[PDB]
Amino acid sequence: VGYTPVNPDTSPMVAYSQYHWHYNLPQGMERPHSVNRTFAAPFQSNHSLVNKYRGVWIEFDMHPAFSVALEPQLRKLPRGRTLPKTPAEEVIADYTALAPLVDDEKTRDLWLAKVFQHCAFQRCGGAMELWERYCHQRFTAEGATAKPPLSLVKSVLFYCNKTDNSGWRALFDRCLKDGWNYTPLFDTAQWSFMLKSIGRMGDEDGVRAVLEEMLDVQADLDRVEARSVVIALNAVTNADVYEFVKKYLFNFGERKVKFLRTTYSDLRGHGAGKLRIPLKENDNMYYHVCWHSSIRSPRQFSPRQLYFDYTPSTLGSSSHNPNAKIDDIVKDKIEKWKAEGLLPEDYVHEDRVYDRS
Amino acid sequence: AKPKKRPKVGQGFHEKAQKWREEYLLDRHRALADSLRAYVEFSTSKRVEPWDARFKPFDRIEKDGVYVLMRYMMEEKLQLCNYHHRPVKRLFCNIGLMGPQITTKARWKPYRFATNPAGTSKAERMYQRDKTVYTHGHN
Amino acid sequence: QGAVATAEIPAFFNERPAWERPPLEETLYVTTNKERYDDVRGGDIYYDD
Amino acid sequence: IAKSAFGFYLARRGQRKYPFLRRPHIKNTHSMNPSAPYFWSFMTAKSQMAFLPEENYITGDWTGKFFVSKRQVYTLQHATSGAKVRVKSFPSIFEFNSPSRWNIGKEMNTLTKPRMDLIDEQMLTKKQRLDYVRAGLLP
Amino acid sequence: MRHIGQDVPKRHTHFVLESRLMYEKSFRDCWLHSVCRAISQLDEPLSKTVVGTHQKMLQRKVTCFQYNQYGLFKTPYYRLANVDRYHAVQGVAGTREWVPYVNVSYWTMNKMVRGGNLLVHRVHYTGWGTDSHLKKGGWEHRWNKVLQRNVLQYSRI
RNA sequence: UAUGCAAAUAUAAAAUUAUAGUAAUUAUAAAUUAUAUUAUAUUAUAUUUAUUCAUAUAAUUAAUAGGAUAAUAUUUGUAGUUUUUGAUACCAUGAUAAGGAUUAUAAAUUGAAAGUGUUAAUAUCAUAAUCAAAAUUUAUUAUUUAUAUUAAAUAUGUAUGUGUAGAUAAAAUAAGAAAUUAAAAAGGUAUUGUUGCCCACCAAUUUUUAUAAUAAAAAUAACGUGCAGUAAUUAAUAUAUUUAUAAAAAUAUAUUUUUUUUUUUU
Ligand SMILES: O=c1ccn([C@@H]2O[C@H](COP(=O)(O)OP(=O)(O)OP(=O)(O)O)[C@@H](O)[C@H]2O)c(=O)[nH]1
Ligand SMILES: [Mg+2]
Repeated sequence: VGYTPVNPDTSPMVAYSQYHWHYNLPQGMERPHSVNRTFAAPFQSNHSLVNKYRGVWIEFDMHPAFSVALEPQLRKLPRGRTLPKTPAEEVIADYTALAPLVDDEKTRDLWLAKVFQHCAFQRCGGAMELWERYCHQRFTAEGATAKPPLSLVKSVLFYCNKTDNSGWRALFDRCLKDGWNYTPLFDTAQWSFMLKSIGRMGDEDGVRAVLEEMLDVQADLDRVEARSVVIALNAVTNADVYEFVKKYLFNFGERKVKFLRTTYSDLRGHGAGKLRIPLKENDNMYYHVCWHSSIRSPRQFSPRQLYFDYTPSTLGSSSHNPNAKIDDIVKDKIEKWKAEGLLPEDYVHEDRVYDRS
Repeated sequence: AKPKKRPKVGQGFHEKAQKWREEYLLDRHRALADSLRAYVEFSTSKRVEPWDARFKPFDRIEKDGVYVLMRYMMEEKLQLCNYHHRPVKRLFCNIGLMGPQITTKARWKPYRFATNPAGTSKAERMYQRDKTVYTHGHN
Repeated sequence: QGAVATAEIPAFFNERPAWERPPLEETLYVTTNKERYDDVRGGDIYYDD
Repeated sequence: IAKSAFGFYLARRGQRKYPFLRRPHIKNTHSMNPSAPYFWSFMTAKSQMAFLPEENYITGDWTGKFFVSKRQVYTLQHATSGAKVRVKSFPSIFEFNSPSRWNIGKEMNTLTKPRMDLIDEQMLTKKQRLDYVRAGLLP
Repeated sequence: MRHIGQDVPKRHTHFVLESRLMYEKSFRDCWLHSVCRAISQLDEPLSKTVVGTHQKMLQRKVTCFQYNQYGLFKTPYYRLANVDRYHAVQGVAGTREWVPYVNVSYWTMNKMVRGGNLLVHRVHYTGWGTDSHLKKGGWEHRWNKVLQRNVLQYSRI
């Protein structure tokens, strides 16, 4: 007894009462429990995977002879998780001076993909001339029939997303299902980079197209980073695409939408310095994201806030109200009778009591 | 409820306590100097013989027994040690020729009886010592 | 008889034998175990309909 | 009757016996006990090689201490500098306005008398004054 | 604060948390303080490498560092007051108003044993219980047997 | 301390009180309640030891948040001020202790339930809390006595005075102790039950008989003086005398609704 509670595991009186097992009775397991086998939860970690690559991979794989031959040139190009800091113009010049020499389309494509990756890492926007020089004539032009390698197209997309180039649509439309059909092979990192770049560029239709394609191709919305989604959804202003975003926001999980709201709030508030480019003010999208998170999250109970202004019925609180209207009930009954037809329709009713106010 | 401040120490007590403490410290300085002087003088001054002349080893006449050994072998160092009980016992241990006879059979006068001066001839001397000297019972 | 302990038996140890049970008791009858709103004063606080 | 916050919270429980050297509230009433031969080995660090306690030094970027700690050992600079030295004691504080060279190397708690012999005649009540007179402490 | 909407029935229960925090600070500082104290007052030479001035200067510097260590847990364990975690009643270890195994005061122990809140067995009040070591030598014998079981049992490497 | 002056309980009766008008019945009974062993007999009690007893300090109690060898969330770095009010420096219901006097030898334990600071409903300025180095005046506490005396957390400088007044503490259990001892009766007027009923006086209001400077009687929860009665503190009852702040008290005589103690010609 008292304010301090009694722990039943330590208290022997509870453990030896008639509602538990007495020590004289045999001690043995009763009703063995299997919780982890009947329904096993997937491993969802609050902390992000520390050993994750956290970047776009280019799947660099060429013939060993060509690789060792180009090794002096390839030392400057990025390796696996190793990024040399050579100037981008040096590797661009090396490629534009040595590509005609080596006779292998696949090797040239892989080398150009590595060049694009390096210049994207350095955020050097001058490399699109390489694409126009080499790939544009045969891979995408007036109905080009060639099939570009996945490594090259992924590298080009990464470069255009990093440089916020406006030429990404001409390649993405080819990468839809009716063309090259390289959408299912795009990594979630690639999708996040695309979404962040389009959100920064402020394209209204690009975000809608990318989100619809991701849903169609089963991209992992949960593993897509929250900041990229927030930036992509900040740029929508048109009513139609806004309605599309409203109806599409239900695809994300509850935890995902909660952390989307958290990231949006912190970024447009205190975390405005986290982004290199400040985010534009979109109060409509901010409010809708907050409202959607509130809808999806479980609703708690706050009775005082809910019923602060609650007032009881006139008849219920007549005894406790000194100045309350009681003839209103008779007026309502008269109106109900007139509607029913028992009383004459639209009969003149005079006030039954004085007005005390 | 509504607590109020209540004085605890006298209004003028603090300064009086301070000056009393200062005067007590000065008096303690004087007494410390006096006690150091008295302790050094007591340590240097010769004390009475710390051995009982009524027990088996120290019973022979002064012309025989251990007294001959004391007078002809270790007499010189007794004056230098001023007949204090600890040095005389240590010298008796180190001189040999007695073995364990200084502890297994010999006895010595009590701690407050062995600290009397060279010539006392009275039992009540230990209570005649100065009392204001804080030498911890060392005359 | 009075109880001397309490165990969480999975309820299929002591079932009603089939021949004294309504037919299959699942599709024909829908049973919901709710709680009385009146003062129980002793009895089944959670009763099924 | 000592007046403190812990007086109400805790209880004396009579003249209860505590483990040796483990009384809860230490009150070194014997710090000022004088002993000339044991001057350097009473209420002081046992080894002469030990450094002075941390309380004798300033560690951080201080702004000022109202009084120094009792364990701080008096040094020559305390008297030579002619600065202000204070030690917290009942009732309020004791200030070293009489710098002397005879207290160098001794702790300030040893120098200061904890149980002051002076008795305040002001805050004493009628019954308490009668009790003190009966005990002989007051005329 | 200031007894506005207090949740715990007793304000003094927070002193238990404060005592736990001071114990954690002791856990942090028990090695550094001990090492500094050992180095500072070691008169003998440490080794061939450090002797004479190279040792005395090092001792002075490490003592200066120890003094500069702000917030070091100097206080010993026996001078830290023990306060019950159930009713915030103070008891001093070594007396009968504190039990070592349960870390609760005499009053709390009596209340818990008189009710059902702690599985204990009753023995004679004027005996040595049922333990063989207590019957053999008593408190000191069982204390030494605990030491023997802990440390002296092992042939240390 | 009977000679005179003096009808008087041994009962022909109609609810209490009152002059035969005052108030609304009045009395009484039973049960129970702490005062009285008796002398062989359910136990011999009777010896040893001890007594200069003291300690408390420097203020903030009202959230959850997971990391290597896991198929991928920057959730790296999780960001919405402000409408409540008691265990706090009183008070703020309950609950554990100490306190040996009659169920005993026997295959056995010499510690109790009648309650001890902290604990679970009464609120309405309450920041009183150790993390060292600290301030006897307060009932409830076995200290070392005369050969050798201060080294590690800092640890007691005071009181030698014919084993010495009064007062007082402990033990009949692995220790050593042995003939006079427990074992009757005996009471409520109280029911709110002795911290009780009740008594007059004092004090205050008022009623009835009365008109005569009258007298008498009756009702009333708190005052004042007391303690008269209630086995009730030198018993009570009746009549007579006497004293007077008041209940009453003391005497003379007669009674016990006073509770009681054994002698059939020594
Ligand atoms: O999920 C996160 C968290 C933080 N950041 C931080 O953003 C900083 C740059 O700010 P931005 O992230 O706005 O720039 P960006 O679009 O050029 O970034 P990338 O796609 O190239 O990464 C970077 O230095 C990084 O630490 C992210 O880029 N992403
Ligand atoms: Mg009477």
